[PDB]
Amino acid sequence: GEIKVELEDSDDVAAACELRAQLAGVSIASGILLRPAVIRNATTEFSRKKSEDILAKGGAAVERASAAVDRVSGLDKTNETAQKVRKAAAVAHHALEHVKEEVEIVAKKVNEIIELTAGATEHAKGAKANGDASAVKVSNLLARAKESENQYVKEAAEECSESTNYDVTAKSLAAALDKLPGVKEDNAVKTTFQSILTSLDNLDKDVKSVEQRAEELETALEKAERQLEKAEKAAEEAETESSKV
Repeated sequence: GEIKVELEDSDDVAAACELRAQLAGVSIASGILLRPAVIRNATTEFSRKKSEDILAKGGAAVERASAAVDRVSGLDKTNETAQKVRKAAAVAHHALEHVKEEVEIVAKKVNEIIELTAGATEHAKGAKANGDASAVKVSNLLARAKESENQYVKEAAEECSESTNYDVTAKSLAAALDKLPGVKEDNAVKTTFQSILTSLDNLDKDVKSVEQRAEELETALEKAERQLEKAEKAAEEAETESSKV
């Protein structure tokens, strides 16, 4: 159905012109808001694979260290060289427990980004569908005002050009709606307008969350890299000292 409230004066017409330009610009605003999460989400298979590579190198190192300990199992507790081997291998095992803790955090963040980006995608689709649909209805209202018997309304409606505002935010759209309280509350559009504002604010939140989980992911990969380095150096020592016998 159509908006039933009639634009009453020149200022209402100017406000409806601006509102229509904002509603028309919700589609591109939502794609701009979504863009970084779509880019980020596309990195995650690489980060996930990096964490998996780290785990495989860590497992291989610890087993080489464990093999070095077995080679010296015949040397007694007092043998200086066997002791460096046993201590180094214990370091490599302990460091691998932390590799695994950090790689688990990386997996958690990857899954969080996947979930948040799928939700954000749905918010952007909903904001676009409702911004496009309500823009049609406000455009109809402005086309009707061109036939108004009120000469000031008709004149203002003829001066209103079809345009898209490329800088729309939930904040600016809410300000534009609040200038036309009769239209904001009209049953043909009221819930549509509220859904755009909720969808854009959820989209914005979700993308901020994605970028925060992505920083957390990167911090854990760094820690996993550090713990891997410890495990690999300690395993090297275990092998090198084992070779001396």
